[PDB]
Amino acid sequence: DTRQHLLDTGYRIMAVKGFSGVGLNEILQSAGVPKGSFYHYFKSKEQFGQALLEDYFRVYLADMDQRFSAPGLNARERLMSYWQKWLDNACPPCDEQRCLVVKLSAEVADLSESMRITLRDGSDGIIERLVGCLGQGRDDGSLAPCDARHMASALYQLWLGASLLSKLHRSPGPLETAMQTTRSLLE
Amino acid sequence: SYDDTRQHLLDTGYRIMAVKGFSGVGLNEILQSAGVPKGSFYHYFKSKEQFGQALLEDYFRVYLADMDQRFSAPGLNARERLMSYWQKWLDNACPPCDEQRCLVVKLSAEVADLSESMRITLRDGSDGIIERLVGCLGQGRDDGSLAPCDARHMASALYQLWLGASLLSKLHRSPGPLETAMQTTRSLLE
Amino acid sequence: SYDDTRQHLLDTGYRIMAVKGFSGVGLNEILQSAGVPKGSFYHYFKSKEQFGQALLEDYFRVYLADMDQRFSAPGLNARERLMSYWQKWLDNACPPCDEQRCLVVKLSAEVADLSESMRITLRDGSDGIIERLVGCLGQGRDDGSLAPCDARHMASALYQLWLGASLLSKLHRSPGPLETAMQTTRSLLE
Amino acid sequence: DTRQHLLDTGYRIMAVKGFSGVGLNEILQSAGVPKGSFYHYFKSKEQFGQALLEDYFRVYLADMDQRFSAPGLNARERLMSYWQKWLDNACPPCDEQRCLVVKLSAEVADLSESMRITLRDGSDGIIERLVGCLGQGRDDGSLAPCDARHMASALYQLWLGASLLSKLHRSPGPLETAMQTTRSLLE
DNA sequence: GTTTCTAGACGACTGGTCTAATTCA
DNA sequence: TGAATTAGACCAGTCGTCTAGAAAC
Repeated sequence: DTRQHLLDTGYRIMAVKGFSGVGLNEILQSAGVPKGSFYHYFKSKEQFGQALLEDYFRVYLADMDQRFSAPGLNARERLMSYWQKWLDNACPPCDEQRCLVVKLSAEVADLSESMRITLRDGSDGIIERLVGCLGQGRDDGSLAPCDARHMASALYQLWLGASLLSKLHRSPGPLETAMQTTRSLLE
Repeated sequence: SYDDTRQHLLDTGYRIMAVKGFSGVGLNEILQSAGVPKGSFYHYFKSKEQFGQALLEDYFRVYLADMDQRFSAPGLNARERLMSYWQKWLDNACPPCDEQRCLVVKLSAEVADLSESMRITLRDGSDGIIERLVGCLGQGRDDGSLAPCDARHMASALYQLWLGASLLSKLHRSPGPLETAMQTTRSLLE
Repeated sequence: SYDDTRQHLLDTGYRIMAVKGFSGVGLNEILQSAGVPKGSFYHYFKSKEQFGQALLEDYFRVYLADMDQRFSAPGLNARERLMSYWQKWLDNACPPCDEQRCLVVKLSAEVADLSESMRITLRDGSDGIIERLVGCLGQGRDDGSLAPCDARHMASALYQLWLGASLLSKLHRSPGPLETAMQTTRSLLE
Repeated sequence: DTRQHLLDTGYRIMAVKGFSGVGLNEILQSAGVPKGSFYHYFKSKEQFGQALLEDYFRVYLADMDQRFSAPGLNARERLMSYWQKWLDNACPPCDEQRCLVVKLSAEVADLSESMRITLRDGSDGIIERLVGCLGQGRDDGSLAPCDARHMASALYQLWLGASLLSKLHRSPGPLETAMQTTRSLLE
């Protein structure tokens, strides 16, 4: 409820303004919660950051699992559905960024050990799901053989970099480059 | 000597922003570290934003310049020139270097939604990186050192790859993800 | 166990306020340190202020009870009783003790301008101390242990003297000014 | 000037409300100075406190020096004019304290090592001037022999506690008691 | 002429108080 | 169901920093 409302409002604003660039008041005002309530549920802005990041990964990873077990698609189709979504809902009429790994990693990495680790574990979990799907495709013939752990990492790295350049250009341009390199890397 | 101070401010901003970012450093810490009075900031820059722009502009001028020198080393072919760049990237990331070298990695996501001027500086700067890469790629298609490719796509895909690698490398305080980028780079070339 | 919790809050309030004052301590620290939730506070007191008053009243309750004990102690004459009170004040302010014991010294100046009720409690409390001194001085005029004097005047002067000594002792972290007082006390009483 | 206005205003408010019981905003608003100017001159509230106490003692001892050098009075007359002033300006509409040694000592001694020191040195500065006057009277026949350092210390202690009891009673009653004991201790 | 100083919104966080309803009798 | 206990709402308060611009030696 109130805690969850704060987490949501936080995610919504930090996705755009970052961690250091928002103040508790803006989050608070935008959510209609008093400062004393904020500090009833979180001991600090840092601890709040972590919570929002954990909740973010729980939700993100749930979706990845659902996606990589969708009925009626083979593994390749499942894997590509993920990259396509990344490319699709990132045409740049979208300012409110979806991806906290892209938005917060570099800022937060030297600032909060708890947020650094949460981002770190969260990304590893993302990579983990990719490894499974890559593996599933080696079972159903959808995908060529490869070192699934290496491939998932390299692809994920490639798409992360694309998102940076994408934000830098306000173009989905670099993501198209990513998609294309991905098709090339698989098969 | 006015100019000298100003560069020192710019130099200090780089040392510090590389770690704390743009929103996380204040004018006072920068001025203090550089031996400049607090009251003097606007003697050298119009705003913190324009300071940033200046900070970044100098960063790329020096960077693109080293890239040019690097892509002209006597005794190396195009492939050896290209490989030394990516190699440098892996090396000077002995594993927990939180003292970022790379402002493209450190500042892009933060600054892009915040400052239109810095965003463009970052965008044009990074395009400049890719451009020099394309040139080395082409240089290799000419001297046979590197297989053929769509040069603008390969550099763009490779540069994207190391950027994402760098992020994960900061998240892990390990050079592991970069070692991964290196493997993929070799596979994508030759 | 409701009464015990109340008493425990009172005691914890005393230990901490003796050191941090009234305005410098917060409800949360007192409550947390006592194992009572902050939300339960108003189940035990009407306001921070009345907690303060309660705190002080209980302090004087215990304090004046000692004074009564001491000043009726079997086998000591009146001078001996009176001097044992002053001796303990001197003794228990050796400087391993930076935690004030005495609320009249710690709180009077702070609280007097701030809370009419705490002021009153302190006032009535201090008066009771003076009253017992008076009683002991008189007791000595009865049994020959102490010279004749204006007892209400003397008890007041002595108490004022030691109050000021306690202040300077805190400022110096030494029992020095207290030794001074003790000497002036012997001089005045003889 | 701006610095001095801050120092003066702090004195007027801290004399009444103590140290921990005032906030910068009350001092600042009351004085018409912005937070940014305050922190240009003082790095912290604690250091402001120290600054304040130092200026207080500078002024107080300057005054003691003139009063104890008054034309036409001998040492007894000078010494008693000090004790008298203490009593006089504690007619009881005077709840706005003049005296920081009475007001701040117990509060600040456990809280700020620098403010404790300034209070301590300043109190010593007071006692020194009393010792000198007591000494001057042993020279001009105005005052009986005594251990001057012992007596000034006992007198100052006596008036310190009496000042405490006045605040507690809202009466100059306890100060008269001291004045009387003072006369008995001298003579 | 530039650094001293003005400026006050803003930063994260704590203050004391009080209500609504849980939990316990 | 009534009485005991407290989570949580609430926000003006705390001290201190932020970028920015003006004043002034």
